[PDB]
Amino acid sequence: KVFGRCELAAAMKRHGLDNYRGYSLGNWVCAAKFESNFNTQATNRNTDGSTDYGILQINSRWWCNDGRTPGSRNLCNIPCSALLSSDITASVNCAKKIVSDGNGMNAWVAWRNRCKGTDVQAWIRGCRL
Ligand SMILES: c1ccc(CCCc2ccccn2)nc1
Repeated sequence: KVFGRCELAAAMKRHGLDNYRGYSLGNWVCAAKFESNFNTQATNRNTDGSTDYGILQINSRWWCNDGRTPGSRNLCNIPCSALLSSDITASVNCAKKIVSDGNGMNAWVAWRNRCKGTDVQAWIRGCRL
């Protein structure tokens, strides 16, 4: 599924991401835009051999099991393929763990480089939320 921007903002809000660990909704939307282009089916291989999965590009090195990342953990107790669903529930629950892990949203490379320090509210401007 390729989410519309406001469509995704509403889904994330519904699952309790707006202001989770202090991160306003726009941070999550901006993250998703640059990580996945709002595509639940996005996958991208990392240099280390791990892969990032789904709307928030959750990494098989630590968070999900894809069966081909040696030495990795599966801290969300989920197959990585469950992160590609049209339903974002699994990606959201997993993201809540990630963001609680010590570095906040800096865990998302693209958030730090493209969203952090920007007017992230713009990402939810015009949405009925
Ligand atoms: C690996 C390559 C590309 C991507 C696309 C999204 C932006 C990004 C870049 C780097 C790390 C994490 N996110 N994801 C993983």
